[PDB]
Parts: sequence; C-alpha cells; structure tokens
Amino acid sequence: GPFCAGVVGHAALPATSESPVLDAKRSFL
Amino acid sequence: WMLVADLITLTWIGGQPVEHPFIIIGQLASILYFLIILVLMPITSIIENNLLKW
Amino acid sequence: QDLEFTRLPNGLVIASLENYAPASRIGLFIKAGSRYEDSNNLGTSHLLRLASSLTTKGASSFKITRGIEAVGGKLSVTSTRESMAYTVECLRDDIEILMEFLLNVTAAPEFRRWEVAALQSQLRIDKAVAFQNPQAQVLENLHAAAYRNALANSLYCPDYRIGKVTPDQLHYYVQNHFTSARMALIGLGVSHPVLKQVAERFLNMRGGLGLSGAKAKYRGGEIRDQNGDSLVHAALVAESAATGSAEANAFSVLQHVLGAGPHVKRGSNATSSLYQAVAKGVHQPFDVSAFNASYSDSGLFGIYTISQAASAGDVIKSAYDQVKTIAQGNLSNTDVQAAKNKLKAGYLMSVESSEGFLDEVGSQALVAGSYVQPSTVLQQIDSVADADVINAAKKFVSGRKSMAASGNLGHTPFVDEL
Amino acid sequence: SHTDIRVPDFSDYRRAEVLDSTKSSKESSDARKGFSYLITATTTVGV
Amino acid sequence: LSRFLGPRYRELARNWIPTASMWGAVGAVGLVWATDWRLILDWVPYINGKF
Amino acid sequence: TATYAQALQSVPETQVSQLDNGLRVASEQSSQPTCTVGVWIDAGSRYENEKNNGAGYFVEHLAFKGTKNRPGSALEKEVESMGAHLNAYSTREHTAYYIKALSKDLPKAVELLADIVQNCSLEDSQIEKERDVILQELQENDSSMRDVVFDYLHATAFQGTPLAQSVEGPSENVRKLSRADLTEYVSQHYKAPRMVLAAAGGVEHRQLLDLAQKHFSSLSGTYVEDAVPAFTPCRFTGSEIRHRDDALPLAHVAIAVEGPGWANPDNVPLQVANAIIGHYDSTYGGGTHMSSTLASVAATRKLCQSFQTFNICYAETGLLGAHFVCDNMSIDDMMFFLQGQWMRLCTSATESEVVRGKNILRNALVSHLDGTTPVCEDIGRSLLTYGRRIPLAEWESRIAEVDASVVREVCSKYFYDQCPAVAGLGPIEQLPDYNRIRSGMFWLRF
Amino acid sequence: WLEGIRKWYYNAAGFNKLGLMRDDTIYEDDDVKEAIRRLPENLYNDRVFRIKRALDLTMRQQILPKEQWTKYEEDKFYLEPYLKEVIRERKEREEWAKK
Amino acid sequence: MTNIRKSHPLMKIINNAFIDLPAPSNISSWWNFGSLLGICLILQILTGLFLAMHY
Amino acid sequence: MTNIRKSHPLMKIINNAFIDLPAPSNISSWWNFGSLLGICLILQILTGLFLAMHY
Ligand code: HEM
Ligand code: HEM
Ligand code: HEM
Repeated sequence: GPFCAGVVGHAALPATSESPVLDAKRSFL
Repeated sequence: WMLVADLITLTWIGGQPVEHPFIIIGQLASILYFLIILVLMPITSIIENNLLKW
Repeated sequence: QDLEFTRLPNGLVIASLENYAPASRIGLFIKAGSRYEDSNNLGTSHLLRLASSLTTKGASSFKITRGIEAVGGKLSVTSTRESMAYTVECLRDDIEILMEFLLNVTAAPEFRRWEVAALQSQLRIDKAVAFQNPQAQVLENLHAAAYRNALANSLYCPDYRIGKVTPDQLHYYVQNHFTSARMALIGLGVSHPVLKQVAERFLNMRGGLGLSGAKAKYRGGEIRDQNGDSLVHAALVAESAATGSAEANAFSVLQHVLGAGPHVKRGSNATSSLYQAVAKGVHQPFDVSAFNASYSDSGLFGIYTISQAASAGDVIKSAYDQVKTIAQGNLSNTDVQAAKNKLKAGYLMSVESSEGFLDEVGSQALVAGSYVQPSTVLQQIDSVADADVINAAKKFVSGRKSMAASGNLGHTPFVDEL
Repeated sequence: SHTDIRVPDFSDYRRAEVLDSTKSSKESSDARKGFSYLITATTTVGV
Repeated sequence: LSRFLGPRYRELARNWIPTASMWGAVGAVGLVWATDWRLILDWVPYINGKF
Repeated sequence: TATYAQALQSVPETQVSQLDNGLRVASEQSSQPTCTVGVWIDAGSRYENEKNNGAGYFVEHLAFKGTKNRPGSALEKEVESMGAHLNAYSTREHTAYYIKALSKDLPKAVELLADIVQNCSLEDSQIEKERDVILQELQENDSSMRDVVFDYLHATAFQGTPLAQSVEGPSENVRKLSRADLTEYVSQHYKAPRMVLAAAGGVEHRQLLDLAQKHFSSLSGTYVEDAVPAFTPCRFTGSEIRHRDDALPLAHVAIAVEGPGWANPDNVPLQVANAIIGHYDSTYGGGTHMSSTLASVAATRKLCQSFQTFNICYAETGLLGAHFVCDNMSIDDMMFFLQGQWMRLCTSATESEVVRGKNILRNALVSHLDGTTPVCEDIGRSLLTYGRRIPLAEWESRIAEVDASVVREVCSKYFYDQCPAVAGLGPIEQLPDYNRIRSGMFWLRF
Repeated sequence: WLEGIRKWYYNAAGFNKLGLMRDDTIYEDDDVKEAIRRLPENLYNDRVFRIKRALDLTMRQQILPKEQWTKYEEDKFYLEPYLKEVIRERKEREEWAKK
Repeated sequence: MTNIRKSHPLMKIINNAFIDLPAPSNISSWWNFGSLLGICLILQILTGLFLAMHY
Repeated sequence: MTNIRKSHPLMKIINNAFIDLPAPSNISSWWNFGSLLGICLILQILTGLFLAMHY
C-alpha cells in the first residue's frame, strides 16, 4: 500500500507517490 | 482656461440684452463651450499621449 | 496494435499503444525529482510540480487553464523521489491541443516572478494536506533517516524554504534536469508518428544527460517525531536491492510472503504472516505490513506498523521476530507460491487501468530503456526461488536498520533495542 | 453518533398536500407556491 | 464597447430580451394606471367606465 | 486514426442473459488477463424499516466472515491464495460483492461469490464481534464530516421516508440486532430477480453463464408466505438541519433540491449543468483562471477550502446540489455565489459553457468506465437501475442533444423557485436563515 | 522633426522638473496597479521615492534644480513592458469572454 | 466579485442597519413601536411640508 | 483602556472623517474650497433660519 498522497485537482493535479505504508485495517480495528 | 474664459463670456452675454452684437457672441460661446468639453479636450489629450510616446 | 518503442537520436524515448479507446492519455516522464535536488535548492521539485499551470512562452496561464478545461481535459503532475510525470488525458479528437500545452509546460516555462511568489503558498497548503495522513510524514522521516544523500530529500518542500524558492532555481532545475536523454514521451491511444512529430517539434532542445545526482548512501539513523497521536506509526527498514535486479524480485516475493495488503475487506489477513504473528501477541487494534521501496541506485525493505502507543514495542518486536523466523529458514514452498501468485496478480491488476499502464511503461522506459512484456515480468517472478526469499530475509535481519516513529512514542523501541 | 437522531415529525404543521410520505412533493409544490404567491400578489395589489 | 460586441453577449441579450420586454410592459401599465392616462385607458374595456 | 464516434462504436458490447430463477448474467469482454466478477443486489437501507435498519450493513460486515461450506478463515485463504481482492460496498439503494481476480481464476471466484451470497453462516459469535466493530465504526464515522453532512442532508430532505435512514443505522439497532433479523433480511431482500451477476475483462459470456447455472441456480425469487417487499416512493421535504458546533475548524454545508430518478432523461442536461458549475478544492492548481465562476471567485477570495457539485440519483427521487467547506465568516458569501450560479444557469445560460459542460461530462463518462472494477460496477448498477447498460454511444448522443435551451429548461424546472434542503455542520452561524436561502432561489429581475 | 515637438512637450510637461519620469505620472487604474505590483523591488522603491520627493516639492511649491531635472533621452519607461503584458492578458481574458 | 449590498458603502450601511442586522428572535410587538415612531416622523415631515406650502 | 476618540462610535466617525483622516500633503489652496462650501452651507442655514423668524 504505497498510499500515494494524491491531491484532488482539475487541470492541475499534483500527485506525489511513496512506498507501501500499511494503514490497511485501522478503520476495521 | 479657454473654457473658463468662455464661461466668463457666457455670463457677460447673459447680463447683456438680446441684440445683434451679443446674439452671435452668445451662439459662438455656447458652441465653443460644448465643443471644448466634448471634442477638443479628448482629442487634445490623445495628441498629448502620442507626444509622450504612449 | 502493440506498444512501439523508439529511442530517438537525442535520447528521448517515444512509446505509443493505439488502444482504439474513446480517451487518449499522453505522458512525459522525466528523470527528475527530490533526489536530484541539492541542499541549496531543496523543495524546488515540489514547486515545479505545483507550477504546471504557470505562464509559458507558448501560452499564458489563462490560456492553458481555460483550454484544457474547455476540451474537458486533465493535466496531472505525478512526482516520485526519482521521477516526475506530466500527463494529459482527454478525448482522442482533441489530443493535439493538450499535447501542445503539455510540451509548452515541460519545455518552455517562464517562471515569472509574480506567479511563483503567488504559488509559494500552495507549497504550504499542499504540504499540510499531504501530512494529514501520518503515513506521509513517517515515510518522509524514514527516507531522511535511511539515506544521508539524494534519496533523503523530501517530496515536499521543507518549511524554511516555503517562501524562498526562486524563479532562477526553478529555471536551473528545469534546464539541468529536464533533458531529452532523461525524458520519455508515453502515449495511449495516440499513433506513434504523431507523438514523434511533436517530440521533434518541442523536445529537440535541452539535449544531453544533464546534471547527475550522487549515489544514495545508507545512513542507518532514526527520526522520532513525538506528535502525540494516539496510534504510533513506526517503520523499520534495511537496505535492499535496486529496482530491476534479481534480489529486487526476491524482496518483492518476501514482502508478499510476510504480508503487504489485505485482499478481503474487513478480513484477518490470514495469509499475511506478520499480521497473525502480531495478532496472537497483541489483542488491541493494530496493523502491520511490509515496506518494499526500490529505486535505481538502491532500495529499502522493512516493516511498517500502526498500533496503540502502549503496545508499539510488542507489535514491532513480533513483526521483527517473524521476519527473523523467515530468515532462519522456516519458509514453506506453498507460502512462496502463494506470494508469487499474489505479486503476479498485483502486477496485472496495476497495469489493467490506463493510468497504471501508462505509469508502468514510463517507469520501465526511464529506468531500463526498453519495455518488457507482462509475461516476461511474470516469468521473472516465477524464477525467484525460496532460497532467494530466505537470503533476502537474512539480509534484512543482518543489515543495519533505519527507523522512523511518530506518535506518543513512550514505549516505541529504539533501533538499538530492536 | 450522527445516526441516532431523526428529523422530528412536523406533520401537525405540514400542509395537507405534503402530509403523505409516499407522495412526491413536486406534484403539489406548484399548488402550494401558487397559493402563497397569490396571497402576496393580492397584498401588493391592495397596497 | 468592442468587448461587449461578441456572440456570447448576443446570446445573453437574447436570453434577457423577453424579460426586458415584460418589464417594459409592467412600466407601461404602471404609468398608464398611476397617471390614469385617459388616452390609453379610453380603449381599455370596463376601465373606460370611469372618465 | 479512429475518431471519438468510431471509438464508441468499437467499444465491446455488454451481453445480458437471464437464468430461469431470475438472476441476470452480464458480461463485457476485453483482452485483459484480469477480470472483476461481482454480484449486485437490489437491497439497501431504503428497503429497511426502522427496527431492522442497518441489518444490511451487518450482513455486509459478516458476509466474508464465513460460509457453511468453508469456515471464516477458509474463504479469506482461498481469495488471497489465488491473489484475488474481495470487496463489498453498501449504499442506500444497492449492495454489491465483487472479486478482482485473474481471468483463469473465474470459476473459483464465481464459486466463492455464490457461497457468500447464498450460504452465509451468520454465526452468533461472529455476530457479536461484528456488533462491536460496527459500533466502533459508527464512532469513527462521526469524525468524517462529509459523510455526516450528507447523512444529515438525506435525513432532512427525505424525512419520514425510508431514504432518510443511514446505511449503517442507529447504534441502538446495531446492538439490538439478532441472528434472526439478519437471516430474515437475507431471505427477504437477497432474491434472484433482484440480483445481477456482472463481470468485466477476460471473461467469456458463455463460460460465465455456465458457471452461474452451476452455482447460483439454487437461489430462488419466491417470497416465504408471499411476503413481498413493495417499493415506496419517497417524499422530498424542503428543510434545514443545522448542527452548530463552533469547536469544529471548518463548516460543512450541503444544499440540494429534489432531482430526477435514475431513468429520467433530464439527468444528462443536469449533469452538464453541474459540470458547468464545476468543483473546486484549495489544492486545485487552476485557481482564479478556472472557468467555473464559483471556483474562480472562491480561489480569488479564498472563500472555501473545497466545493463540489453532486447529482445523487435514486429510483424515483434524487438529491441535486453542492457541498462546500468554508470558513465560518465566508459561508454567506459562498452560498450567495452558488445560488447566483444556479440562477444564472437557469435564466441566461450560454452556448460556450454548455459545450464545456458537455465535454467535461463526456470525459468523465469515458474516464470512469476504465478498468474491470468500474466497468463491472457500471454494468451491475445499470442493470439494476436502468434495466440496461446504456452504451457509451447512447450517452454521447444524449449529451450531444444538450443545448443551452435544454440546460435552461431543465435548470428552471429543477432549481428555480424550488424549496431547497440544507444541512450544516460546524461553525455555521453565518449560514443564512432558511428564508434567505429560499429567497436566493429566485431572481427578482427574472 | 517629430522628435523636436516631442522634446518640446517633454519640457512643457513639468514631470521632468519635479524629478519624475514619464511612467511615474501615469494614472493608476487597475492595469497600472497590477503593473506596479509586478515591478522588481529596486524599480518599485525608486518609483516610490521619486513620487514622494515630487509630492514634497509640490507641497512647498518649489522645483528641482536645473541640473537634476530628468533628461528626455535619459527617461526610461520602466513600467511599459509590465503594463503592456497586463493589458495583453486582460485583452485575452476579454476575448475569451466574448465567445 | 463581491455582493454590492455588502461592499458598496451606502448599501453597506443600509445592510448593516436593516437587512443583516442580527436581531433577537423573541422581541414582541412592543418592539415595533420604535419603527412606528420612525414612520410617524417621516409622515409628519411629509405632511407638514405639504401643509407649509399653504401656511 | 482605549482612546475615547478612537473607541466611542460617534467620536470614531468624527475622528476618521476630520481628525485622523489620511490626507495628501501637497493639496493646494484650491482644495480648501470644499471646506469653504461647508462653511457657506452652515452660515446660510443659520442665516436663513434667523431670517425666517421674521419672514
Ligand atoms: C414630529 C413632528 C411634528 C409634530 C409632533 C407636529 C405637531 C403639530 C401639531 C400638534 C400641530 C397642531 C395641528 C392642529 O392644531 O390642527 C401642528 C401644526 C402644524 N405643523 Fe406640525 N408637527 C410636526 C412636524 C411638522 C413639520 C415637519 C412641519 C413643516 C415642514 C410642520 C408644519 C406644521 C403646520 C403648517 C401646521 C399647521 C396645521 C394647522 O394649522 O392645523 N409640522 N404640528
Ligand atoms: C454643497 C456642495 C458641496 C460640498 C459641501 C462639498 C464638499 C466637499 C469637501 C469637504 C471635499 C473634500 C476635499 C476638498 O474640500 O477639496 C470635497 C471633495 C470633492 N468634491 Fe465636493 N462639495 C460640494 C460640491 C461638489 C460639486 C458640485 C462637485 C462636482 C461637480 C463635487 C465634487 C467633488 C470632488 C471631485 C472632490 C474631490 C476633491 C479631491 O480630489 O481632493 N463636490 N467636496
Ligand atoms: C443653504 C443654502 C441657501 C441658499 C443658497 C439660499 C439662498 C437664498 C437667496 C439667494 C435668497 C434671496 C436673498 C435676497 O435676494 O434677498 C434667500 C432668501 C431667503 N432664505 Fe435662503 N438660502 C439658503 C438656505 C436657507 C435656509 C436653510 C433657510 C431656512 C429658513 C433660508 C431661508 C431664507 C429666507 C426666509 C429667505 C427670505 C428672506 C430674504 O430674502 O432676505 N435659506 N436665500
């Protein structure tokens, strides 16, 4: 789960990508 | 300052009666007043802008 | 049709696949990012990513925004530590206009002082939005602690440099790092000759390799944030193989063996070995996964854990012990096969979508030049043996480790203790 | 949390047209708005 | 002036023209009624009962 | 040199077939080696009464937690071992379970889907565990402001109607739910005529149909004791619900008007109108130069962190409006500008912005239907709602028919002089009183 | 020829007498304000000091010494490129609005 | 853009005075007698002006 | 404490209007004719009121 910290955008969408970073079942637990 | 002098002239004409010498002076003064405010001043301003390389 | 790869004399790589789809996606992948920033110009990559809509020589900011919006297109900038990707997506009929806009943005930026000064606040806004999820800051600190050089640079501008990024620095970065040998123009739904024509039209200038960043050097440090959050995010990693190497595939298989991401929603991650290994010890809300980052120079592999502040030590220790058990040889052939299947399926699912396929083609073109078919990638995955996975685990256990922790951190272990 | 509160019933106040909960409001919206605006129009005429 | 001499402005003008005409009708009726202008009212049926 | 029209013509066509029990098997075939196969069920909170509200969410929670054929760990182990991703989503109108998996693994995926849908254990211990989890998740969902404000919008807009109920349901129902209620919910709402088996990607329609006949055939559409649930139209009530919590950093306001159903033709012009209004977030790069007047003004004055326009459609009613997050002292201005844009579209829309909206809608339609998961989702939802998967060519024709006159007509019908439904959260004191909001819905000039 | 009369107007206008330059005397409409805010800081500070000194001179009804008057050739149109760019951008926005 | 009611100075004063003035929700009919006094003053001014044309 | 001239509402208005109004330093005698008009208006109002006591 890279969880690329995407930013909502139109006509300019800055997206930055990191590497697998978990945060998989935190909501579940 | 031509406009200011024209207003002075219009005042003088209004004081004086409506006879041959003053009628034509009044008509000319009125035409000149409106011309200066409407046509002459904007055109002269445009000429000035052209002179200052605008 | 099939993907067509052409290496132009200037060094640019042009790729096109005519999918005959309603939408066409064109992406310019440039080998620039946080890695190629020096200490003086830190964060310039961030503002460059934000400054995709500023006035260019070809078109003004107004024209770019209005035209891209009018055709219904999207202009997106995706930045990694080693890569920056400019992509335009729209209907195939109007792809030429967005292609002109894209090359105007990439090749002839003006970086007018007033526009950069106005955009400098977007640096802080973007940094705050990205740092809302703790994972971003934890990974930034993890990269900073692991490497003492290029790879340590953050994907987001440092706070002291928020208002200090200068237009001259942006111009220098573009001139020295946005170069034809470093670029690959990838197109989906666009014929190869048209892409070639546009590449000659705009990307002819600024040829050459450009400035070269220094090799990343492992630092083996720790950064502990102490932000007071309830849950503690801790990542413990060790140096690994560079991308496109045999040991890199071994490390990917190891990541899938330990457990990378749940496949069943609200599941128990039964296949994931780390998850169960931690779960038996800790009955509190917890999370654990394997962190596999591969870059051209080097890579990092390790464990990422999210757990209650009090129980962070137990979770980290249990995950580390499970990796140690894998390293000692307690690895079944069935687990290796299941991980191989999961990895192959993940690769296929990633390249399934248009965005994923474009990103994969660009990454392969930049890193390795040529494009490798999915079948060959799957064959590489299959070639990995169980012994390779065991050796990767042994390398992670034996190697010097770097750790980043954020949260209460009262009970979070230090690297020496682990 | 936010799912334990239901909008209190206003039926006693509601107009007869919208008392039903299985009837589309848009059907009688024109009628109700016409009535209110008619009252307004008559007031304005008198004024 | 040249700014507003554009097709979109023509479209907006067409959109608002019926409204402008209706407001003109309102103004005409208002004037005629307020002044009780007999010239117009003379033709108006059952308003001609006055005067 | 394929053109947009030619590309639409070359799109693979969905083939729909029906099993005798009533299950509809639909497939779109592509050369991709990965397939997404899912079962879409026409069950949701709108079909739930007060006492059993949230039973759908409970069943969704415990559906992957075990079957009679394979226990709880077994299902997850099979799914992960073949590399598949199993996911479910529950909405007020639809419930779905879909499996992302390799094309060669289609038979096993279909088996697992059938087992989940039909032979669900609903074991009591797992029921208690999921009860605890769901209570915790409700407490978590309280934090998500957007979800809360939308739930408030549904509660106030559709008050006294089943649509007002949340998908998760009140906590009291969650703790009071029992195995009998969950079993009854499954028996009543999970029926073959109300289910659709959809697939996308490397799936052969004949093979999918044969697998369906093998596994889903037992499921029946007969209702026990002829207790047949009957669909109920839901009344739209113009109302305002304000949860004033000044401690919250930013104020969330959602304002909407009653909208068309799924099958109503007016959805397309309304989507064009909403695209004209647009969407803005502080992170957008376009800023002031963005075409949307509301977005441009918001960026120039920093009125709102984010604003987006939504067109939620249900079977017979829908919520049409926008949701904007803004500072405490900018709510009134943003509401004024939003209503001004609504009235401008209603009264004096122009051709150019209509073309922009149509192009944006075309791009959204084509971009969304990319990948096996969204394509399968669209297939299932279209079969459940439209009764047919509207082909992209039909969507393009309907979009092309839209003109400025059409946009003005539909916007005047749905937006002008219509009582709106408003939900506010946070420091919403500056939010105008409902009389002012309703007054803004019409122009004294027009 | 024309340069003769232009030089005459330059001397006739008194902004050289106050030490000002031509672009200092332009009327500050919205385009001019944007052009000013786009000026580099050195040009901006020079502008504000020139205008302040001119206002001070006019306050006491005095004129700058003859040697310190601005020269018609030495006058530099610092604001002209920025103002032209602002006007061009406004023209483009208007043109897009037209149709 | 800005709303003319909130931005134009005369309109700003008029708005803050009798359009967006925050008023208590429970003021009774005894709180209308002030506006009644203002109306009476305007009426007296108009009527007295018309009376003085003949006084 | 606060300065009464700044704080008190009527005094605040008078202060901003006439006392601490930012004014250009170079305005000449021609600008005094506005205040002269104000003085003329006040003088006319008082003078005409006192005339009207006997008219
Ligand atoms: C608060 C405002 C005013 C009050 C309370 C007031 C009061 C009165 C009263 C009690 C009378 C006696 C009327 C009568 O005996 O029939 C009167 C008469 C008169 N007032 Fe006023 N007045 C007011 C304003 C004005 C103004 C503003 C004007 C002129 C501009 C005016 C002009 C007159 C005149 C002409 C009369 C004579 C009417 C008559 O002989 O019946 N008043 N006023
Ligand atoms: C009873 C009539 C008037 C009064 C009491 C009045 C009062 C004032 C005052 C006190 C000022 C402050 C600046 C100064 O005093 O020079 C001013 C400025 C001004 N007034 Fe009036 N004035 C009157 C008539 C007019 C008329 C007839 C005009 C135009 C036809 C006018 C237009 C202006 C202008 C343009 C200014 C700007 C002065 C500046 O730029 O500094 N005023 N007025
Ligand atoms: C403020 C501007 C005013 C102007 C320009 C003005 C102008 C004049 C003029 C030109 C006359 C005629 C003088 C004459 O030929 O004898 C006059 C007379 C008069 N004005 Fe005013 N006036 C003003 C204000 C007022 C006010 C406020 C009053 C209030 C009662 C007033 C009351 C009178 C009266 C009663 C007369 C007649 C007595 C007389 O003519 O001597 N005036 N005014």
